Amino acid sequence: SFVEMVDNLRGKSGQGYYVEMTVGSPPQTLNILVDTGSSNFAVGAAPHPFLHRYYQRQLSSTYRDLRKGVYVPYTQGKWEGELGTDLVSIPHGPNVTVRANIAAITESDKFFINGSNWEGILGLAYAEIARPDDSLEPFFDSLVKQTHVPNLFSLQLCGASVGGSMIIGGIDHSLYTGSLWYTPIRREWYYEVIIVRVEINGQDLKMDCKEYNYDKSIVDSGTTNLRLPKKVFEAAVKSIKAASSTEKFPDGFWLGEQLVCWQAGTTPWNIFPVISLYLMGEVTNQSFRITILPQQYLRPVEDVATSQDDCYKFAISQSSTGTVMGAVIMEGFYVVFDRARKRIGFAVSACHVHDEFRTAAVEGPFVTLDMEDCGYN
Ligand SMILES: COCc1cc2cc(c1)C(=O)N[C@H]([C@H](O)CNCc1cccc(C(C)C)c1)C[C@H](C)CCOCCCCN2
Repeated sequence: SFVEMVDNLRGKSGQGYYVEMTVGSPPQTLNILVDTGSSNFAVGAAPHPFLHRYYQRQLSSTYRDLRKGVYVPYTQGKWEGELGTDLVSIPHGPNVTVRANIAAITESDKFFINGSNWEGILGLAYAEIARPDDSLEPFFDSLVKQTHVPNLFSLQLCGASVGGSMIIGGIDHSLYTGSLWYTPIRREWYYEVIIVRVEINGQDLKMDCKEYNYDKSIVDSGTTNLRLPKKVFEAAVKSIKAASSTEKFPDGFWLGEQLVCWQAGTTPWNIFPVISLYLMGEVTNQSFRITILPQQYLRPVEDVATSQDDCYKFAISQSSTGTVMGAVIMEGFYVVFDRARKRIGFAVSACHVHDEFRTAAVEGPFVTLDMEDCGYN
């Protein structure tokens, strides 16, 4: 019965992916962003210039007030609101109804985006990072507790506006080719993983693999970019600069600010390298790799000028809170969040990224010694 959930996600480039949900009795329809980087379910519940609609608690006969406040500060953006419970459904999802915690957003700063078409957020990670604390049961935990839906979900995010699939409760085999490769969920808070090797155009960055996971590595559908710790970011940019020195770019392009354009159809893809991230495997001394094409980390953006070229922003940026495997990493892979077995699976997506002479891939097995040393403590 998973076919009912194929293509249930929509989005705009750089603005996240969302699914349709209803809350309350009678049902109120809202678009909800899917975020594996947080654990709170929250919706606009008061007028805002960028909200087309919002949750109206006064109109739901099943609303219950929890008489407690809540606020969530993300990397970029924040909101505050009031906690309660209500009934929730997913029209293009499993045929069930759950009573869930809901944060009703009353005030916000740089959270809602002008004309994005979503009005709330579904944090899919674990209770340990929920606000105000880990006693607020996240939505997916409530879903599993109250229904027969199995404790796993999968995400197929398709690139550039954009679409995809969230399969709730299983794996849909028509959405990927080849084998799935699994990496352990290191700890149930974020979806935390361990990167054990990095290569650019086949050359090892040759750093202490602890640097790759300082101070953590997470899979985060709610962040656009690949975000790298300072030392790793500097090594990667230096290598991508050298591979592309045939041309030259403003230094603000490498900082993610300025865009770059070429005459339509003449983007020089061949001069940007491929990036391979090796992840810890399921058996002793075994890893596997995923390979990222430049069509993934050069995010296409609308040309604000009168010319009609192809324009892009550099979608790798610096972090001080660990590695973030964001949406441009997840695009073109089928990613399985297998919570029951504490693991995350990767395979080549049916909506994979195309190049002319190169292809995104998930390949294994590889042998990697001392993988346990790569985790940061
Ligand atoms: C260059 O990068 C800046 C950047 C770009 C982006 C997002 C975030 C940061 C972002 O901030 N996205 C957080 C994720 O939840 C963050 N996940 C990890 C995380 C980080 C800090 C705190 C927490 C807590 C709440 C658990 C969790 C979720 C967003 C608010 C959701 C709304 O934005 C979606 C469109 C913008 C996507 N582009």
